[PDB]
Amino acid sequence: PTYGVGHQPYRVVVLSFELLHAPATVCGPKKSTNLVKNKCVNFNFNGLTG
Amino acid sequence: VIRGNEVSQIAPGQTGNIADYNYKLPDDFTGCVIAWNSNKLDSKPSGNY
Amino acid sequence: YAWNRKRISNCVADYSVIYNFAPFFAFKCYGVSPTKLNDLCFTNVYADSF
Ligand SMILES: *[C@@H]1O[C@H](CO)[C@@H](O)[C@H](O)[C@H]1NC(C)=O
Repeated sequence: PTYGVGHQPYRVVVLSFELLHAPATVCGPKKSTNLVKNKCVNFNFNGLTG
Repeated sequence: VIRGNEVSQIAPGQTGNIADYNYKLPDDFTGCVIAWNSNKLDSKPSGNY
Repeated sequence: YAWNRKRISNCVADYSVIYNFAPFFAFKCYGVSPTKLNDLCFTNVYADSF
């Protein structure tokens, strides 16, 4: 604890995400919505807006 | 757990000691790095080994 | 107002020992990169301390 400010311990957690690789397994908090067809809407498929 | 001098080495496209011999990150990294001080948790007056 | 300048020349400069000498955070540069300083080399070095 006597040592300098540049030599203090630092806990590091590194999060890595893989995307656009597989059907999604972990996803964030967002409620679902019933599907309609033959009408242009604002869709959202696992984070793909359009 | 690392020291304060090598927090900048945890990044894509960096060399050194931690970044080249211990923990190397890829160039196409898509993620987030969280680092915080732990002087009240991982420090001892007799030294840590 | 009376900053000291030291002319570093005629020697082999190792920049990996700077982190052990002083407990600083960032080796902030403007023309070069910190990780590439052991590969290429210069004519003269000037160290200004205050
Ligand atoms: C700085 O120099 C003093 C005097 O020789 C020495 O006792 C001390 O260990 C040195 N510190 C570092 C970090 O080199």
